[PDB]
Amino acid sequence: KLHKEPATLIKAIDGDVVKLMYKGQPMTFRLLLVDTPETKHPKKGVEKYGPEASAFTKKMVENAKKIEVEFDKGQRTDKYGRGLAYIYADGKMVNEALVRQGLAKVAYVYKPNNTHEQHLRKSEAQAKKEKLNIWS
Repeated sequence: KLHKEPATLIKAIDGDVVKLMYKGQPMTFRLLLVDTPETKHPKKGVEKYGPEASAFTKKMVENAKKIEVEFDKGQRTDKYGRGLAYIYADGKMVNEALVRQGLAKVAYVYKPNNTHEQHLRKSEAQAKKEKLNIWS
């Protein structure tokens, strides 16, 4: 099964990207299975709720006692060289917290990197029902 490993925050970059020190190496991580509105959108720039999603991720990781990363069962890096992972701040998955708050959508899913897909989809359905942020 999947396992958590320790990492150290270097810098939060956007809602869905964080730079971490991982096994003694600075690395950029892209959060698995979620799309947040972005502040650094290639074509668009700052989308609606982009600053909000980005402040949420930042606070969560900056204020944590512990950060852990959890790789899935498939490829662990994307074509930009970013680590592909679930990120935990004090035992709470950042990927799910964004989706539960209506600050991210569940992304298009690529097996076999889909271990937490069902759980995220449940939180997404709940944030839509509660009409939170993006779903308002």
